[PDB]
Amino acid sequence: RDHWIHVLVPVGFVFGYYLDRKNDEKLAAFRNKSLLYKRELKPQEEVTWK
Amino acid sequence: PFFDVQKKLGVDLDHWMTIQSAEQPHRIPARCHAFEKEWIECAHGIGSIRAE
Amino acid sequence: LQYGPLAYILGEKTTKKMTENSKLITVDGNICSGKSKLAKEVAEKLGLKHFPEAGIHYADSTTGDGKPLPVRFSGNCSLEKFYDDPKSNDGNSYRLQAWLYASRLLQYADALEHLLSTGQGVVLERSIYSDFVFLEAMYRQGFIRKQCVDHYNQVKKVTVCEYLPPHVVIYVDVPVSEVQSRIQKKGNPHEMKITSAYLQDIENVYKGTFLPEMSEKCEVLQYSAWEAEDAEKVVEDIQYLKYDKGPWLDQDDRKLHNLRMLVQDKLEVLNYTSIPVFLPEVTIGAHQSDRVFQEFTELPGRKYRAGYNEDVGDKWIWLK
Amino acid sequence: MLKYIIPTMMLMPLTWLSKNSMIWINTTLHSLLISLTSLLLLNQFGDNSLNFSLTFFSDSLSTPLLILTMWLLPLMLMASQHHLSKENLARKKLFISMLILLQLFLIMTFTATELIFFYIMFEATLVPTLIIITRWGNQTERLNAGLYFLFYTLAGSLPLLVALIYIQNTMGSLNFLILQYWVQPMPNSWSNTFMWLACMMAFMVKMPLYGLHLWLPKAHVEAPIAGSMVLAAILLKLGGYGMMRITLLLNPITDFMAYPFIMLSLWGMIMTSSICLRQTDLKSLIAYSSVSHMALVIVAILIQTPWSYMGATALMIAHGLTSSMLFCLANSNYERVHSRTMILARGLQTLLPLMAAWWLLASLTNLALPPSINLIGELFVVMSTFSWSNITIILMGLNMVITALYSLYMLITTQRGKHTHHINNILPSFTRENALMSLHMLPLLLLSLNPKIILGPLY
Amino acid sequence: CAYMGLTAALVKMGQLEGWKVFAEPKV
Amino acid sequence: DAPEKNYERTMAILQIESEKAELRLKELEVRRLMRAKGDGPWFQYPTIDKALIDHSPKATPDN
Amino acid sequence: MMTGRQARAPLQFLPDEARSLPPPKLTDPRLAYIGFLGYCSGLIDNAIRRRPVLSAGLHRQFLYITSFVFVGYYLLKRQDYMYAVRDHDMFSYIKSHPEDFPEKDKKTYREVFEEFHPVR
Amino acid sequence: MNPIILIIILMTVMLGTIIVMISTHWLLIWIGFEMNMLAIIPIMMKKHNPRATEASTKYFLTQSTASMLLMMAIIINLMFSGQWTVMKLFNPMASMLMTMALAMKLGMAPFHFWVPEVTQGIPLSSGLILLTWQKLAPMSVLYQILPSINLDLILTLSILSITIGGWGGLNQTQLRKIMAYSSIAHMGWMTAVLLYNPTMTLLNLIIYIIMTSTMFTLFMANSTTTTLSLSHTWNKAPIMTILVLITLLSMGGLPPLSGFMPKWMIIQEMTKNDSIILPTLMAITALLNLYFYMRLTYSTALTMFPSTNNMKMKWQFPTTKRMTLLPTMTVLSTMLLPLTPILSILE
Amino acid sequence: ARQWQPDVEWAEQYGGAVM
Ligand SMILES: CCCCCCCCCCCCCCCCCC(=O)OC[C@H](COP(=O)([O-])OC[C@H](O)COP(=O)([O-])OC[C@H](COC(=O)CCCCCCCCCCCCCCCCC)OC(=O)CCCCCCCCCCCCCCCCC)OC(=O)CCCCCCCCCCCCCCCCC
Ligand SMILES: CCCCCCCCCCCCCCCCCC(=O)OC[C@H](COP(=O)(O)OCCN)OC(=O)CCCCCCCCCCCCCCCCC
Ligand SMILES: C=C(C)[C@H]1Cc2c(ccc3c2O[C@H]2COc4cc(OC)c(OC)cc4[C@@H]2C3=O)O1
Ligand SMILES: Nc1ncnc2c1ncn2[C@@H]1O[C@H](COP(=O)(O)O)[C@@H](O)[C@H]1O
Repeated sequence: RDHWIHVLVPVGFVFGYYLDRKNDEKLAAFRNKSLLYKRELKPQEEVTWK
Repeated sequence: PFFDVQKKLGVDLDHWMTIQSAEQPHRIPARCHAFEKEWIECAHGIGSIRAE
Repeated sequence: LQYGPLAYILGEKTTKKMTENSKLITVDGNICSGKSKLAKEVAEKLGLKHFPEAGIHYADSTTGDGKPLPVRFSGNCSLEKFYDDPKSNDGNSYRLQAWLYASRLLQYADALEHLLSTGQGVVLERSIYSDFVFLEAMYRQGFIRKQCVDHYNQVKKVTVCEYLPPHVVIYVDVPVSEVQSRIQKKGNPHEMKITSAYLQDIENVYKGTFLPEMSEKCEVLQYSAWEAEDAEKVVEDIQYLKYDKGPWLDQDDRKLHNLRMLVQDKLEVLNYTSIPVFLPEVTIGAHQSDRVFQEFTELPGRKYRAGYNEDVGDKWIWLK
Repeated sequence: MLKYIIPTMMLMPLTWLSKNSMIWINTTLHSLLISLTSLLLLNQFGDNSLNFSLTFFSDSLSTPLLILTMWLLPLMLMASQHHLSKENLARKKLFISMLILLQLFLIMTFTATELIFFYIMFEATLVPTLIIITRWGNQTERLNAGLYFLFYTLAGSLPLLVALIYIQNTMGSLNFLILQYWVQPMPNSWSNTFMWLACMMAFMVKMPLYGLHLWLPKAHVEAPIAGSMVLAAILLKLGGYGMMRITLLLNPITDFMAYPFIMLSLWGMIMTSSICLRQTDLKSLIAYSSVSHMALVIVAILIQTPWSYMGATALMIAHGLTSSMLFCLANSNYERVHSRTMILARGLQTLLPLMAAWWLLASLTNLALPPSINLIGELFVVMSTFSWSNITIILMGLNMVITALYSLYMLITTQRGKHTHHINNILPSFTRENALMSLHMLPLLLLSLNPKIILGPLY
Repeated sequence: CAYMGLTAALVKMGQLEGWKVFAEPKV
Repeated sequence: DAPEKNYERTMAILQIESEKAELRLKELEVRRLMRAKGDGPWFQYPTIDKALIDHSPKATPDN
Repeated sequence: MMTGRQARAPLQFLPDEARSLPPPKLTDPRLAYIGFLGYCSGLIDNAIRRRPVLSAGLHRQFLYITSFVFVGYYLLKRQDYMYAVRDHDMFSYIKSHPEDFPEKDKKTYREVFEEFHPVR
Repeated sequence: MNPIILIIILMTVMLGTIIVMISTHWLLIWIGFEMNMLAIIPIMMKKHNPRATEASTKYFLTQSTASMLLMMAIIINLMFSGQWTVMKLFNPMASMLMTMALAMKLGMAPFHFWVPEVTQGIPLSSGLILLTWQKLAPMSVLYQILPSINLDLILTLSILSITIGGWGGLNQTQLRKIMAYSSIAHMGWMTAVLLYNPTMTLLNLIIYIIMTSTMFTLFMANSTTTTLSLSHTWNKAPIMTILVLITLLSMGGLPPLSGFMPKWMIIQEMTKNDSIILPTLMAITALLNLYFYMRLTYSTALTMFPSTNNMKMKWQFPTTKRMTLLPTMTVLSTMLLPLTPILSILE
Repeated sequence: ARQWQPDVEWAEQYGGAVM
């Protein structure tokens, strides 16, 4: 690409955002297990959040 | 650090002059062979804190 | 490195190449002694490598493309402006003298490196043992201050002890009348401004200090001008010398190995040329030092290490 | 927070692989994109803070300081690019790298979940700032400031380090989230008194405190413009942020340990404001104004009411923007007259009318003209300190006279009167300089419309 | 007048609250 | 992020950090008791190996 | 502290029981930081010998990154092993001494009296 | 010196350190120290000048007195225990004499009075060997006798070393003496945490060896032995001033550098043991050595200097000196703090 | 107008034996 330097920070954003989602799965020990938002799962659904 | 090379390689570099109860030439006992043997067999494996 | 301690371990000794022809022969004389051909004549009778006399740009001739760098990069000093105004305001006298002494130290390191690495003897012109013969002849003329002489003696004390004196010193007797005659017949308008007391002080520090101290650590051969016209008698005197003075006799492989490790490290040779003594004749300010360094980086072939410059046509740098 | 740290780090290959004429444009563009990205931190809640991971979190205290930090980098790149034009390209990239590294340290200083990671990043911010101030400060004469930095290290950050390791051994954690629920009352004892001084004096020097402000009209003077911008805008506010975190653990001993230092600030803002009436150096005048405004933040944190924390964080954001703009105006005259003397170049409204409009607006925000958030922070701190003691309004209001007095004097001396005759290099305003003044002032004016995003976690 | 008095106060409060300077190793 | 996501992520963070803080205090207490008593696998400073003793009949009987 | 533990089988960098522990992934952020230290080492190596820093010796920078990742992988395995041994000894010591770690009774805040200190 | 003989003598230095590290009998400990001293004496006399002969004589006398005190300690151990195991001692008099003798071998105060002189008289590579490799063997013996070490003696020696290493380097313009007082201060930092946690002692030893090796390798790469010759480095190689900057900032203990790593952990291991005043004043004294480091890099490394014209000759030649492990050691001496829990591999 | 740097007077304070 002739403008390959203008994608260092934006891909560096998205990858960073990617890792944030990657950490959320490591903090899902109380997904649908709190005393405030516990509920039965709707049909065609495996998790309450991702 | 005590890098225990002698036990890792299984060689006897200087364990022999270490105590009086070890194998001496011509089976010569030390004067306190029995006492040192008793104290070594007491303090073996229990650590120095429990040994004191 | 190409040469190092591993080569000394693996068998590269320098007494394996130390023949009778391995002589460091130094030819010395006044400003127009005409010895410039005589040294070359020795280099066509003994089979030795002639080194010309180190000017301002000898370091430029050793590095890069060999071409002389501009005077703001190399030297920052002028011989001809010294000939015009020897008592100048900008301090060109001792700055030129110190640059020439560092050039001679680099040339003498080159001479010992070539001698110890090839076994071929080297003929020099006015080596590091005969540079102060200008300096005191400047200082007897009041061209420089006393602090310049003290700075020069400190630099010489920390640099000349590390080396070996030459095997032979060849001195040429050309008096001040014949020097001035050859100056007027030469045709350089800057060189025709050289005075008589300066040349006489050059000759007095020759005949009274340089040769009476080199007549112990080596063997002097003092010729007049017309008998130095014949190279054959000079070479005949050289080839029948019984070398028995000086520290060349107690040179084993270890001492010459340490000397060869010294002379091949050019920054270690030039280590104490710029000693931390802030003398105004040689002190460059911080902003001018930064400016000339950033301009020397922009010179082609000088930005990186020598095998690492795409502008001059170095290939395969990514695999180096 | 890792969607902000990684673009800030990707500004390093962006600044070292950029073409030589493009390194300001690229870093300014991508740092403005990071500052636009920085608004995703406004996902705050009325009960819970925004808790990203085990390492990073953001309540409504850290979020506006993060947005101001990520906004300050493009402005510093604009402000510092003129006087680095004759600089070496590699040294210019080293300057930009130290700015990027300072932003990198700050944006994970404010989000530090645990307090010793806060300490590491907090004392990590000093090193690129030190190198920026002493390598690009245009003159360095620091014979008295070396001993003062030794005093900062002795009386400040090292007792904080020993105190935080002590809390790590006692409580078992230094997570601020855990310390919200495992906080024990810190009773009256001499051990707890030295504990309070260890937890507070580092942040007291960082604010700065009156009597401890000796570094700040030196370090602001001997610095480049980007260094003065980041000192006034962010690096003072680390002390206030750290006080608002560490005063959770210091209850209830704070309720009688605050009384000396409150006096040191309540009288101190009377003095330093008065000091601004006798300043020959304009940059020193803005420095003593920064001391005179951070004294109120010290008082508002030490009295620990809700209105005082709301006013203190609003005053921190507002004073960051305002004093950064004041240093940029001081530089926009220093780049022309080549001297910081405030009586040298006078009558500049005759020559630069739009720049004098920017001087007028920055002065009116400096003297807390309502409804600006300078006044909102000032006013809420004054209300809370009236609830603390009804006499302090005098020491508030008298300050609010003198704060007006040097604000317009700085306007009247530099911009009004007769122009200086022998100065003829006064160029018209470059579009860069006016853009810098507008990117300071227009966010500061837009925050008057919606101030609720800069009033902290207990709005 | 300053450092000697502050040090003597520190030694007094080390007597009071039990501050150990050559503390015995426990963990 | 949803308030559910932030809320439950906060609860998981708090579980991990409370477990780590309790484990740090237990680590301190375990090291204190093992240094005091010497009956654990830590602070086992060595003594003499009793396999070095010569149990042969010696030159004299009384030993 | 734990020197009586690794004295029965001395001079073992990774013991046999260390193979019961999960090894670090190759995308371990600690190991990625070690590879970044290798890249910094390659850049400093080209800087101190006046080479083009980002250009010269790409094979050399590749061996710097490779060698630091290679050493750091086993260093992280030993690190994880020693913290696992620390927790194993801790838990086995608590289990073998129930008298020293009493289950202290958990009181809710309805019985706990805390002194209220008003901010006024 | 013949390079084969140099290899043999350096292998004998290493062999003496190994014999001290691996042996179970006190006589072999003493033999390893004798071998180490006898082998290191020619490394100091490599250049054959009277300063190296003075330095080697002073080093010989200090290490010989220390070796005789070590053998007297071993002999009193034999009186009161009838055996020879390198373990805890069985008499407080043997404990005091062996702590004194190892303090003389390390150069800790009040026996510090040879370390600035000897390091000044010997070359930079032999000073590197003295300040890094010669610390390994007595720290090993102190690591193995710590059940018998008197706490008051080791803490008195430690804080005396830290104060004297702090207030001795404020006056110094010679780089080798700055490194020597830094050595004395770091040995105080290693031995004060010895009876609390010896793993942090090993951590401080390894981080110190890395930073000291970085500093002496930069000194050999620039051929600078004084402050003022170090100031003339930016006009020759600008990166070397950056590296001595970051490494001297690391040796004083700045965060977030790696040399902040040990001593912070040391404070972290001294407040567990309820010692608050001692690591406090200990790091107060470390602020003084950090403070003259910041004078010695602010006043005389950052802001660029008057140079000399002969330096413009030295622009035309690159460094052919073998800068062995210098980028690796410079990265490790600065950027290692994010890997601070690596210390568990030293347990 | 430019940046200050050490002169000879500043530099000679670090050239003696002791500081
Ligand atoms: C989110 C959307 C929001 C939309 C609404 C906008 C909200 C506020 C935005 C910012 C407002 C100020 C903008 C202009 C000032 C800065 C530039 C300047 O000096 O230009 C002079 C220049 C006119 O002068 P010139 O003759 O051409 O050349 C200059 C002269 O040589 C020399 O100059 P000069 O001496 O002849 O004249 C200077 C004069 C000097 O006049 C003064 O100094 C008098 C001002 C103080 C006393 C009067 C106001 C007291 C407070 C009451 C009013 C506020 C509350 C009202 C609400 C109801 C009651 C509570 O200043 C003015 O006339 C400025 C008028 C506005 C002043 C606002 C208050 C500033 C005082 C300090 C802070 C006070 C508290 C905070 C106020 C916050 C308001 C929201 O203006 C322009 O060329 C306009 C440029 C474009 C302006 C765009 C504004 C919006 C920017 C935001 C962008 C993002 C959102 C998108 C919205 C876009 C809308 C188009
Ligand atoms: C628990 C403990 C177990 C054991 C752990 C391991 C401990 C490691 C301690 C390392 C001590 C290294 C001492 C120095 C190296 C030994 C040999 C030597 O001196 O080599 C230098 C050599 C001398 O050559 P020469 O010709 O005399 O130089 C004069 C200049 N014309 O050549 C030169 O002068 C060339 C210039 C560069 C030399 C750099 C040498 C760096 C060596 C240190 C590497 C870092 C330490 C290892 C990693 C950490 C280990 C703790
Ligand atoms: C001469 C030496 C050894 C040191 C001391 C010193 C410098 C360089 C720069 C400065 C300095 O003194 C400090 C004093 O106090 C602060 C406090 C600061 O923050 C707390 C702060 O932040 C940038 C800056 C400053 C001074 C500052 O600019 O080198
Ligand atoms: N102080 C000095 N005065 C004049 N010439 C000098 C001085 N120092 C060195 N030289 C050199 O000596 C040369 C004279 O030798 P020649 O080659 O015989 O002309 C001059 O051309 C200079 O290059």
